Parts: sequence; structure tokens; C-alpha cells
Amino acid sequence: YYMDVQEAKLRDKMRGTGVSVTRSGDNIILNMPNNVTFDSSSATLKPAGANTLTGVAMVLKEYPKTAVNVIGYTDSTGGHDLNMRLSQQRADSVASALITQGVDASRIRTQGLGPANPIASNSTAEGKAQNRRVEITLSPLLEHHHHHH
Repeated sequence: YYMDVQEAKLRDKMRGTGVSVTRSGDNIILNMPNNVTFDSSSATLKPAGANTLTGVAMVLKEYPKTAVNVIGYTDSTGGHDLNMRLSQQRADSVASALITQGVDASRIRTQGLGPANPIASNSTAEGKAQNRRVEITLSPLLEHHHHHH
């Protein structure tokens, strides 16, 4: 049964990248975890997170008629005010990555937000994993992005 135990783990490890790509109407929503893509001690982007953000860059860059709006939140990182600061730093990291990959900044919109509507309760380890996530919205738009701090 030991092979079934290892195999089950391997199935999870080979089940996707860990980022969920979903479609809603004519727009696209990406759900990606912070805990896996940023450092545990600080909002510092990991290589795995850069790869996903590069994937987003590949899409927005090819779709000049579309804009990307990124909103993230965390609760079990720290207090609300601090969490906004970390989230905003995450937002800047996202914008920086996209711009580095040749994406026009004009089409990139990011905002760092604290906890507002947690997907799950922080009282569980699984809920924390669900709560430590960000949402990326891609939709047709010619309007220049707006500024957030």
C-alpha cells in the first residue's frame, strides 16, 4: 500500500501547477495562492510566482484590447493596515513582473487590499490556505488603468 500512498501524493503534485484558471462569461479569472508564490516571512515573490505572472504577461501582452485587474488579500499575515501594505507590495511586484516581460504598464491595474471577505475561516489551516490567495481579472478594456496606494 506504500506505493498507493506515494502515488496519491504524486497525483496531487502533478495535478496542475496549483494555480486555478477559470472563465466567467467573456472574461478570465485566475486564482493563485500567496503562500506558495510569496515568501512566508514577507511579500517577496518566489520564482514559481514569477512564472505564473509571466504566464499572465503572455496573455495581456498578446491582448492589447484587454486589461488586467489584480486584487489580493491576506488576514493571517498581520493587522489590516500592515496587510494592505504587504498586498500593495505584492501588487507592485505583479506590475513589475508584467512590465519586465514587455507588457505595457497602461493596461496593468493592481491594488493591495487587506482582509474584507475571507473565502474561509482563519480558524483552520485549510482556511488559511484559502485565505492567502489573490484574484486576477482579465477583461476587454481600452481604458487606461488607475492608480492605487
